[PDB]
Amino acid sequence: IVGGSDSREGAWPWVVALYFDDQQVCGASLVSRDWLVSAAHCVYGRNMEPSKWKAVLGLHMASNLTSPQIETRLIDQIVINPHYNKRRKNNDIAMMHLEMKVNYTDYIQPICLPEENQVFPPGRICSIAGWGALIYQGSTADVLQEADVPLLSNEKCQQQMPEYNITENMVCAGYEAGGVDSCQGDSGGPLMCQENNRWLLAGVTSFGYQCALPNRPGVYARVPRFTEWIQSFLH
Amino acid sequence: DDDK
Amino acid sequence: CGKKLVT
Ligand SMILES: [Zn+2]
Ligand SMILES: [Zn+2]
Repeated sequence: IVGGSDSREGAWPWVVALYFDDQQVCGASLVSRDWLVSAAHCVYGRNMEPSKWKAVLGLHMASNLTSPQIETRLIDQIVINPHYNKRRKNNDIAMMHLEMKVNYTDYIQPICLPEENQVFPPGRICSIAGWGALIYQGSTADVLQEADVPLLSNEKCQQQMPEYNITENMVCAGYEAGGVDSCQGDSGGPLMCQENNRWLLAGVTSFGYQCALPNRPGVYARVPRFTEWIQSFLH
Repeated sequence: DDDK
Repeated sequence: CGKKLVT
């Protein structure tokens, strides 16, 4: 997360860290006691041996796994979205099952899933969170980073991202002048919008031209467009 | 790549 | 669901 600030313990109880061979590489969001929604390019080409993935919940400081509110789970199964296209960076989303259930605490909670036709209009301010790079090609964070970003219209995003095909399964966010954006190491992490006291999973950090650059919004997988596929796994 |  | 629980 670039241009963000250090979040405190419990701020985002649904945000989870993912480790591949004990190496933190992506974020994901808890949506039940058993499943996590993350990005497909996180597990692409390394999804056949699921126990090689670790999900760390209730985490705060990446340099501190000793906190008593943390819980670790091995990944039982990884279900990449059937239409993921690495070349097109389209449908960058994936389900991950925790071998063992987690126990909901004040530091571990599921994020609400948006309605299928939940509208996220431009100007709408939302939040991104992750332990990724603090600047492009820079070092990742320790304290979980958080940031607020305004959503764009796909029309406007396609505009600033001519080198890509902004599909209806994507949603973008970011400032015209740049400064705040999701970066490497944040993929799989959420893009959340509070809808009346409740936080909804709007997007899934997917891709974008570098990070925090002006008129170069971060692209996310538009969750409302996958809300049914996701809820089918629920249990 | 550009992927995050 | 979607609620922060820390003061
Ligand atoms: Zn439908
Ligand atoms: Zn289950």
